[PDB]
Amino acid sequence: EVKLGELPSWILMRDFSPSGIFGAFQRGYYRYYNKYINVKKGSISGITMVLACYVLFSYSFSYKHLKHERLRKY
Amino acid sequence: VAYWRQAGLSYIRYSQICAKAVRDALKTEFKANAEKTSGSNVKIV
Amino acid sequence: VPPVQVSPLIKLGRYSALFLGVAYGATRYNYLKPRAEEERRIAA
Amino acid sequence: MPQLNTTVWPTMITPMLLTLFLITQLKMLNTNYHLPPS
Amino acid sequence: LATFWYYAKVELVPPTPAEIPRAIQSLKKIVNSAQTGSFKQLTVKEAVLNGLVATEVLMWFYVGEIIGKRGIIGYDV
Amino acid sequence: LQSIIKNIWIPMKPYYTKVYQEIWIGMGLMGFIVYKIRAAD
Amino acid sequence: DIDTAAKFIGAGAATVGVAGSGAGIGTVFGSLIIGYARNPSLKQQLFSYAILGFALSEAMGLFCLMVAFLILFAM
Amino acid sequence: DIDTAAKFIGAGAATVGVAGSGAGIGTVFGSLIIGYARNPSLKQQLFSYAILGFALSEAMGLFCLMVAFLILFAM
Amino acid sequence: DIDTAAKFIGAGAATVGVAGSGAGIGTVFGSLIIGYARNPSLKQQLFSYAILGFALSEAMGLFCLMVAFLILFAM
Amino acid sequence: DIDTAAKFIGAGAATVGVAGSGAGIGTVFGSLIIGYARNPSLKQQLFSYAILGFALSEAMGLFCLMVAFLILFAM
Amino acid sequence: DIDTAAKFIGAGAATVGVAGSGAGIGTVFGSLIIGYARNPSLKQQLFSYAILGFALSEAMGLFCLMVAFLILFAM
Amino acid sequence: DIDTAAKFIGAGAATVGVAGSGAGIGTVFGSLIIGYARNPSLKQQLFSYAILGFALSEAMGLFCLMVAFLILFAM
Amino acid sequence: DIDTAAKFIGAGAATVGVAGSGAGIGTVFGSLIIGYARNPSLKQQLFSYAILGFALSEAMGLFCLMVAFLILFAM
Amino acid sequence: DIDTAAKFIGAGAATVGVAGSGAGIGTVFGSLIIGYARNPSLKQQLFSYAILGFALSEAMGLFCLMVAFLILFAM
Amino acid sequence: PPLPEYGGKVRYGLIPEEFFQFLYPKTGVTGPYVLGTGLILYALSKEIYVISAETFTALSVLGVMVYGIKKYGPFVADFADKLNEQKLAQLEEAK
Amino acid sequence: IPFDQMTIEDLNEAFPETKLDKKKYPYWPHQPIENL
Amino acid sequence: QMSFTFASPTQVFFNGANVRQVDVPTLTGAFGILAAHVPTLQVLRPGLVVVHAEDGTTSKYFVSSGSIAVNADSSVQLLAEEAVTLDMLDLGAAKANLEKAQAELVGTADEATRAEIQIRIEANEALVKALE
Amino acid sequence: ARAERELKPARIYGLGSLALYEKADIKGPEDKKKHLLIGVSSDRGLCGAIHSSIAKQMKSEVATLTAAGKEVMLVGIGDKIRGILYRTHSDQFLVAFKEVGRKPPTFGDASVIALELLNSGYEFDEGSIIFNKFRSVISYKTEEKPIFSLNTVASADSMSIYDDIDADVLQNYQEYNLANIIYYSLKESTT
Amino acid sequence: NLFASFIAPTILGLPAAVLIILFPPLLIPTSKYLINNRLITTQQWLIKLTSKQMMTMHNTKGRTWSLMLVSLIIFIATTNLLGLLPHSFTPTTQLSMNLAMAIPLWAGTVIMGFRSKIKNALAHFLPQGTPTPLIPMLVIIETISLLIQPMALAVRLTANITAGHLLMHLIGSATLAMSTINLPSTLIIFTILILLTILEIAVALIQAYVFTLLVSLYLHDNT
Repeated sequence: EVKLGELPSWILMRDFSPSGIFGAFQRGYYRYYNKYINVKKGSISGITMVLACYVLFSYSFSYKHLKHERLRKY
Repeated sequence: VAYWRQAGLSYIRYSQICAKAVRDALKTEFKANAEKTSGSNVKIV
Repeated sequence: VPPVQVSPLIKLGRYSALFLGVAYGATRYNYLKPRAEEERRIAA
Repeated sequence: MPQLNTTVWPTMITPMLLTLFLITQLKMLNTNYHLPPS
Repeated sequence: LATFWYYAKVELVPPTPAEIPRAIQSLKKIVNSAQTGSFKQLTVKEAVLNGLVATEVLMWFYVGEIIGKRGIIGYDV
Repeated sequence: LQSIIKNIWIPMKPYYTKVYQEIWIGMGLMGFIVYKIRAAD
Repeated sequence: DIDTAAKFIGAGAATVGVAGSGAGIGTVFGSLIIGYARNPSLKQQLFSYAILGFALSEAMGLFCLMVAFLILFAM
Repeated sequence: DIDTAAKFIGAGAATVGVAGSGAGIGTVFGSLIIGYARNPSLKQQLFSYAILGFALSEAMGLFCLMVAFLILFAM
Repeated sequence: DIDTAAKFIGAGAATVGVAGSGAGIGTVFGSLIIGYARNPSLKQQLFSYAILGFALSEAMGLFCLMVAFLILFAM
Repeated sequence: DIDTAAKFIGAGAATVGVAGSGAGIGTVFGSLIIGYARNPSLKQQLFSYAILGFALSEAMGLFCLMVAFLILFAM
Repeated sequence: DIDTAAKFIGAGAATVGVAGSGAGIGTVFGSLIIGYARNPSLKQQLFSYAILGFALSEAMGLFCLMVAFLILFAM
Repeated sequence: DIDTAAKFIGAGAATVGVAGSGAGIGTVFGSLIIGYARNPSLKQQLFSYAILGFALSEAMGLFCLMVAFLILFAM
Repeated sequence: DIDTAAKFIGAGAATVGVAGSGAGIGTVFGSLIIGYARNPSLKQQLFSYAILGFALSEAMGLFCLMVAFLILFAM
Repeated sequence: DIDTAAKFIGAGAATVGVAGSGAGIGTVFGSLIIGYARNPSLKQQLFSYAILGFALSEAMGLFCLMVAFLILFAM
Repeated sequence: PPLPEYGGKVRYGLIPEEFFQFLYPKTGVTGPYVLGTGLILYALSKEIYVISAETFTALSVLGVMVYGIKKYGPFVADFADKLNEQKLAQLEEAK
Repeated sequence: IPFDQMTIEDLNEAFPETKLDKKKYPYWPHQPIENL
Repeated sequence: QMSFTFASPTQVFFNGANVRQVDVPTLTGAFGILAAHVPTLQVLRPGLVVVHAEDGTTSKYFVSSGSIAVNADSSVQLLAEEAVTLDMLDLGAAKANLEKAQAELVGTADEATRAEIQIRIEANEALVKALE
Repeated sequence: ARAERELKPARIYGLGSLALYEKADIKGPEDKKKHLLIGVSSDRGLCGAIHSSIAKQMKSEVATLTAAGKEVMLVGIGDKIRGILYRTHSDQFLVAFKEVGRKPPTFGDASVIALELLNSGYEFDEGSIIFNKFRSVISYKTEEKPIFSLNTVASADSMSIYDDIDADVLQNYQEYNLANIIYYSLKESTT
Repeated sequence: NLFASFIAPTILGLPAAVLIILFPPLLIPTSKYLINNRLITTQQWLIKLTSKQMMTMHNTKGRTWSLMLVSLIIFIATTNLLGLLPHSFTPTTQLSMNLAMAIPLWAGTVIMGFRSKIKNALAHFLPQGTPTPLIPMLVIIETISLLIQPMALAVRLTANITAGHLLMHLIGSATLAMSTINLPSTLIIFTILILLTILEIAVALIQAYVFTLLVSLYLHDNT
């Protein structure tokens, strides 16, 4: 996996198909789920992190409205 | 449902503790005859 | 957990960037204040 | 009232019908309660 | 409380005049990889690590900018 | 057409074909109402 | 401009109608107090009913507020 | 120019009348709480009455709201 | 015109008289719940009374409504 | 003119005052239900009181209507 | 021109306040029904109180009517 | 001559607020009837409490009435 | 000049809202009468609660009055 | 001119809405008195329920000041 | 396959230990912390994070969330664990 | 196999009494709600 | 019309007597019974029973517990386990026993024992309030 | 002599306790199953046909009930009745009571019997109490009094006229009436 | 300006509302295991409690909707709870989604009451012991009540969630505006905001439950 690969041909060798990107997202979901949620004696952090990311997403599309309420001008 | 019924008691126990309290507050001129007239003697077998 | 001494290059970069930022902030503050007050007055 | 703008109404109807009638129900069908053992 | 200063007195302190040579050492090292183009032999792990360190020193520059304008949220004027 | 009809439609078939029929009529009515609402706008 | 003026006036009038939900919620929770004092072993179910009552009575008041906004913003 | 203004004011005034339904729903469900605390064996039938009462009380409020809309949108 | 405008406003005002009928229906059906929890063997008679009470309270409310209409359409 | 406009508005306002009649009728007949469920032997006399109560509360509402028909048609 | 119109509007708004005496009379006579169904030996004194209560609640309503007849005629 | 018109309409609005004191006095004396029917040997203290409650409710009503009179005469 | 006129009208509309405090004080003291008739040994603590009720309900009414005055004199 | 006037009128009309909160607080604390006279052992639970009911009534009141301020300021 | 007994060692419920250990060698212990503070200050200093009503609604919901977690986390964890232990005990009784 | 490595299908094999009656109850939850 | 039978297991206070009002401390509140009062049946709590005779006179007793039954024929039956005329009780003993019961309440930690202590506390409180 | 002097207020008390069921006309369930039969006697003999009368009535009604399918549980107040009925009726037996006859019966005795009849876990549907009703110095007759349950007095249509009633007040009333009927039986059987 | 939080969100021009509406089910993981993690354990306990709460009152024909109604209350509640997070777009504030939830379900209940049940369906519009001279009016009332039921459902949910969010945003605006003014008043306004946040959590759950319960009662009156 990447974090070891150091070639730009890796970027094009991957499977950028509908099923390929579907499998990528599914593998990411299962990596997160196995690391943080799917354990005995699990933590609420495995949830809150998700929520955090959610809020980040929620702030991304809200920035167009919020930038009209900046308190400075530059 | 009173507090003692939630605790599992009955009205026969409520009266016993309330009649005993009323007897305890009697001036001793009546107390002996009262607690002798109303005292229990039956034993459970 | 024992600390880790930061490489001198990162430390020098940290402090050089901090000082350059102090200079930049002062400079742009003194640059913007006149124009800012100018259009503040011109708006009224 | 942005809730009155009917231009973005299908964008609000179509995923819900997939979420309420397909995905949530497919996740509830996989939530099974077996019978107690003797 | 006090553990923060116990860690800061080792790495969150200004560079002593004795290690300013060592610093420039690494600096040339970096531009040396920019001299030839050998930086491609850096796997994306340490590449990401160096990018994080550079973002950190840029945040240092910006904190210097906010202490150089006497106001946190933008320019008060 | 595999997995989708195997892991999506076979489980939901008893409900989509027999239980939600009146729900399907109601969804038709709702779509009609929504069309007439977006028409007068 | 008389239309914006009457929009303000009608918004205030429409807002008047939340007194009913205030009073009805007072009634619901006072009756919760009473029915719980008379049978504290049903504390769960009684409370459930209270919730339901609240959620319905409050609803009516919000309808008023709805009209208020429809008058104030959506004309 | 002024008739639309009066339509706004009249719609607000007409929707004031939902306070009665708010209060009536409060009364209905508070009395459901009390009557169920007094005789929890009739929980079904009692609840049924509540629904009926609610469905009638709320009805009156909707009347007002309808009139409000009949002043705001129809004329 | 100014007469039609005030006809709108007066109809909207007269429509507020339905809050009373709403609250009265709420009271009648809450009291039906309570009286049935007390004496469930009179369920018929009580319910008769209930409808009668309803039939009267709503009556007053509908009066207001027709008054509103008689301001809006008749004169 | 402005006077006929205000006559419409004042008639509607005066008609608002039937809400109290509606609520009072509801209270009277709900309490009749409860008192008949509690002591079904007094029914007749209870009904008597109910009538009286009804006949009084409605009377107040009538005065409101009177003022309405005093503003809209009389003076 | 406008002062008489506002006199009409204020007279209507003033006679609105009879709803309180209507509801209060309803409550007084409903409570008479209930308290008589409980202990009918006190039927005289109970009724006495009712009258008193009535005469007081209606009193408030009369005040409203008075200020109505103050706005409409005395000014 | 718009201040005079507004004083009329605002005094009518102000005196609307007596309905609350009317309904509150009705409630106080109805509860007096009920509490006397239950415990007819506390008649004097129950009547003392009724006098206190009626005094406070009528105090609120008279606050409304005196605000009305202040607007109407004292500006 | 219309500003002072609407200030009068809005102060009247605002002081309408003391009816709620009037009705609430009526309810509080009626329930005090009832609960004292049932359990006259809690005469002290009951009264305390009544005071608290009369302290809160009336507060709301007072709020309205201040709002009314805030419209009439300040802003 | 007329817009600020209507803003004042609408602010008053919107603050009318907390009369229901006052009445609901009265009902909650009266029922607290009653329920405590019934079962004086649940004083803590009854007071907790009363605090919750008071909070919800005042939330319904806040929903009216929301509109009272969306009219006076952020038109 | 059985389940592991612990998750991924998250700090503050937002950042895992992996980040701190990955940033430790080059910038020590307070490296990640000063990086986070500098990012926050650059965000709310160049109006990347605009302060508005949502700032205080966010503070309110975050305080309520943290309080609810710290107050009902041990209880919810013990509840789930005792549910699983009751199920395991019933199953081994049936065995 | 210990019950912490066990699937609901493995339990329906080991204890056939625990299998849900998908014919007497064709729809979720495949049992009486009071049984739940 | 009201025929009142007030009795203890060992003593009869009224037997078919014609009184006009009787105040009783039911577990669901106090109430006064007159003729034609609605039929009811209740159990008593410690408190004062005030019987009002047709002569305008009142007889005060202190019942401990028992039952009250008002019937459809205006016949009232009051049966007390321990009914005592007020001249047989003293205030000091009631107060001392109330103090002792309060102390053992602040000591006891079990649920039913604390229930019994609370029953004794409320009985002695009624005794104190009745004496004065 | 003393027993007959104490029997007058005790009779007024115990007969006023039963006036409700005679004015409301409670009729008892002919359908329910579980039954509780109480027999009042003393611990002393040489009494004639007192205990034998109680035993004959008890076993007669036990036969009549068990032939109808009812499961009957026996209570014996006094050692004599338990002794007489133990050998042939032990499978049907719940509790017995000692120390009856030496000292005159008190209401504390009835209260204790009522507690150990309530703290038994035996939720009976209906009961009877069999005692020796006193007529004169010469004659007595063995009488039976019914004992109703909460569900019998709650489900009665004639009880709908009794206001301010829920299951809790009826429970307390039925417990106190159990104590009262036991006291009345003890005061009638001692004479 | 003020209703900016109820406008259909877009990120780089795409309808992010689709992702926001599809996200809630992602938080309910399922497993075939007999004994599994804490999240699935707590969620299965909650789903079982909810099923027993909503479904016990129904007969065999209404209980066939156990999968539907439960899926309703699980879908709304989370959608409401996820709406309390900062800057989030709440789709239950939209009259669109709420109408599309209310009209199909209510229409399905009334149509399954008019397909079978038709005798009793038409009888339901009249209460049992209704006196004779009043039979007409009680049919005009019940009919329009039945016809407004779905709009009442949708508008109740929409208005309640939108009004809660508006009040929270306005109290946040008050806190921000009065931060540069009296600090004690600022902290009491923030305490009001915290109480309102707790109330809004409760209201999210309550509104989910009440929507589902009203749909359940409409289904019960037609089975």
